[PDB]
Amino acid sequence: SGMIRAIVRAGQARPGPPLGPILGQRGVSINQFCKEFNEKTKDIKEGIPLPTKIFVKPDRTFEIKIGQPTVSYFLKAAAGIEKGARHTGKEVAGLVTLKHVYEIARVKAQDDAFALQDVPLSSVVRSIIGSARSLGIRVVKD
Amino acid sequence: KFTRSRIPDKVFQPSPEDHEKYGGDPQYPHKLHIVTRIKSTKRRPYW
Amino acid sequence: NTRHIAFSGNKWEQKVYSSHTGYPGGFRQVTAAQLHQKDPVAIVKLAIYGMLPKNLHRRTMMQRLHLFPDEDIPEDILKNLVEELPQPRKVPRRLDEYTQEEIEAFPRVWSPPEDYRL
Amino acid sequence: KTLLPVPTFEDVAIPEKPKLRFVERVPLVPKVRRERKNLSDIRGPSTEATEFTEGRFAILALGGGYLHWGHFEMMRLTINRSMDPKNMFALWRVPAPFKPITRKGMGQRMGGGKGAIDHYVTPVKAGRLIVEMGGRCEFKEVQGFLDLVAHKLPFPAKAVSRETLEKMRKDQEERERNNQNPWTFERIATANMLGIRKVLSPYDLTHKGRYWGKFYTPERV
Amino acid sequence: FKTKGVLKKRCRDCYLVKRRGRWFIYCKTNPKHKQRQM
Amino acid sequence: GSKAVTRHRRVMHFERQKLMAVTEYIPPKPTINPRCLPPPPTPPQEETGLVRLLRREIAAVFRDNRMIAVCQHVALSAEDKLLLRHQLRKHKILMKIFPNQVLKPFLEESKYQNLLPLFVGHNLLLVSEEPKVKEMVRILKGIPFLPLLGGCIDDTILSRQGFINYSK
RNA sequence: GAUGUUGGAUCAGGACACCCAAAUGGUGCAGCCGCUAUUAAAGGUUCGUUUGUUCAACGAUUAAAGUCCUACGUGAUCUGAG
RNA sequence: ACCAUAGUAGGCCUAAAAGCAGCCAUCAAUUGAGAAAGCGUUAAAGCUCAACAAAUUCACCAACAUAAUCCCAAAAACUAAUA
Ligand SMILES: [Mg+2]
Ligand SMILES: [Mg+2]
Ligand SMILES: [Mg+2]
Ligand SMILES: [Mg+2]
Ligand SMILES: [Mg+2]
Ligand SMILES: [Mg+2]
Ligand SMILES: [Mg+2]
Ligand SMILES: [Mg+2]
Ligand SMILES: [Mg+2]
Ligand SMILES: [Mg+2]
Ligand SMILES: [Zn+2]
Repeated sequence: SGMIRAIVRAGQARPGPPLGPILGQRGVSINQFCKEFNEKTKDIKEGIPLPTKIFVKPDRTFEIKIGQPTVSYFLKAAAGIEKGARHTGKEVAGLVTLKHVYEIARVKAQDDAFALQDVPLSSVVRSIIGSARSLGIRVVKD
Repeated sequence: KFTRSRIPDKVFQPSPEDHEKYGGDPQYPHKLHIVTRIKSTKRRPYW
Repeated sequence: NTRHIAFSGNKWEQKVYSSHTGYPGGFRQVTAAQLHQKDPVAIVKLAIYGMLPKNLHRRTMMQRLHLFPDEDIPEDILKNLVEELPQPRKVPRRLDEYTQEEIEAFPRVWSPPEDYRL
Repeated sequence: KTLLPVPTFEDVAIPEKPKLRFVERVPLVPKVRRERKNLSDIRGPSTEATEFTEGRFAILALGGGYLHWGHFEMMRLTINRSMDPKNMFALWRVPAPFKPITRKGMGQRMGGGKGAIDHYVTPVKAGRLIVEMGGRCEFKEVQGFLDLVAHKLPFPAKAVSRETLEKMRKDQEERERNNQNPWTFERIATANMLGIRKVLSPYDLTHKGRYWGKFYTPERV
Repeated sequence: FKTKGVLKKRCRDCYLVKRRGRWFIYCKTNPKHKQRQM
Repeated sequence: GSKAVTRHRRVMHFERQKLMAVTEYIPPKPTINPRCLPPPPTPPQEETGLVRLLRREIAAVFRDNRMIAVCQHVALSAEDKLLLRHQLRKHKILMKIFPNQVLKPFLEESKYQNLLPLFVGHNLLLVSEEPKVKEMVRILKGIPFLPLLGGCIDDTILSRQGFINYSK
């Protein structure tokens, strides 16, 4: 009956918003998903909140595919900042190297969306670079 | 007001084809006019 | 043959004949179609009546006009007729009237495509 | 299908105070002495404010007319709220109203004097630009919401740009050189033929019969 | 219906038809968009 | 008497109305109308960057593809199409799409003519580099309504039964 | 060298910019009431208390107790409270 | 007509703010799809527009209720007119 995007933190999944308001509307059992989503996600101790796709079926049961963490967060950690710049491109938030984009790209290469795209590491790198440019995070290439 | 008006000179400068049209001779102007009165002097100014 | 009058344009629908009985609320207005339905003679009669000069002689010459809805005329009036007048309007033919000679003789203007269904 | 190069604005500069200014109901130095009403200042073609300055767009007046305060109110609120303040700016091509208009109370017999001052108005001649809108927008936007303010003015009015204006003017003289009938209003009125000058006004020589009273007819050659 | 001076389609689903020598706006999605030119 | 300027539009003295009706604009009248004249002169189009890019890329397309198959483009959900592209990735087989407008007149020049009737419909060009036919047919066997009309292999135009043969 | 002027009485002719009756569109129309819009002038459109009063208030009802014009209809038909 | 996946509910705010309350940015996958022009939702979810692909092309500058005795020549596409 519906498809639910949610970007959810590693060790944190709880029977309340956004999880309650979104999945609970479809009539989905929250606790099952808390314990299961955590079963997979608690095991990421590197502290990286992951966008995750929850398909809900007409009988109100559900399945979930866990994706790699958002690029915004990978750049937040790679540049070591707190939050993105208030004004992007007017103000620079943090710095990353030619290496950082390579890493963040090779990590996110396996996304449900990037899996079906053959395009090489250069293109995924350009993607990470755009997602950086919106965050106010500059690239430095040596 | 109403007035005696005027006619600006350009009116009276004939084009080349007006000779061909009214059958006037371009070289020599003609000596006498035959003037007939077609319309009334009523409803017209005194002058 | 009065009943078979033709009216040019849309006149059948929008020409009105008005009459008044003189009694308050005695004002009638009839559409040419309805008037022609009730009285087959009426239309040509009011046509002619309005075209004579307006003097008294109108009434008299109005008396010498004889109108018949179809072609049925008493032997009396048939027997005393002198002359046949020419039709003012030329009545156009329909499609079925044309001799096959004439239809075959007329050019087929455009070339129709075969794959088009007609 | 087919791509075509998109028109770009590299030279378009957005000035400060981009919105229309507020015009004052009464002049700051109020006229003390009631003036005769010249119909003549609404009459015929316009001289001032015929040409663009900074902007690409304008509202062109296709008749003469009297603009009073309530109109300014409309054009102002409307054109301000309708436009993108980043990409667009507007300008008054018309002064704030300087001409006193007089009334007498109701139930007044004729005579006794001239009445008292009720009003203030700006005279506007046919062929003048009321509002000038510059910006990096295409004429389609401005034309979209300008047509409202035009439609709401006293005189008939149009929404135009430089290209539009020049096109319609070149066409306007094309008609006068394409004219197939030997007789134009100019030729007759100037040659006083058929003593026509008896029915015509003295201003008729200049208007060439295209303007009549307050109204303007664009199709008159 | 409404008798109007100027018809204008209010949504994507208004179709504009000439009947009885008038212009009507008919709309199946919403009836309140019905108009009739005078 | 009415003032020189008024709003009620001001009826004109009759002699002036006649003056008006005489001086109206009369438009130039053609001997023969332009559209009913013969065809206009020729406004020929010219190659853009896109047209040169497509001619050159399509020219390279017949070079690199050893098996060029024409598979009718059929509407599948983004799911089916992406899964399809991933399987084609798994055998390394490629798929490419082109505009019919620029693909058509290129093949109407010299070599590849026999493909012309196949390109009037909706087409999808299956690019096969060092291919095996069995594997290309593997996928078109899974989904029934996604037909293969064949085309060019090593300069020879070949059809469905032919591919059934080259596979075996 | 006079076109006698308010309101009633009597008798009403007409308009439709419908108050009722008659067909219908839309609704923030479930139904009952409604609120709006379109088409329709053959017929209707009350009786009282106070004011000279038309207007207005108020009592009681009706399917409704229309808005107007006709020399603010109508005094060689009537009434003069004004 | 036909059709609609991608990082990514871009940052920032915010109860939430996911194109679509406002500020900033306008980037980068695909061959092709705006960090979005409509509606829509509490926010989502969902409908269409723009992009290919398939074709064919012809246009666009639209209009405006009524009065009081009873409508107000009759009619009319055409035998030739500087009458
Ligand atoms: Mg106006
Ligand atoms: Mg007398
Ligand atoms: Mg009556
Ligand atoms: Mg009515
Ligand atoms: Mg009645
Ligand atoms: Mg009276
Ligand atoms: Mg009386
Ligand atoms: Mg009397
Ligand atoms: Mg979504
Ligand atoms: Mg792109
Ligand atoms: Zn609609």
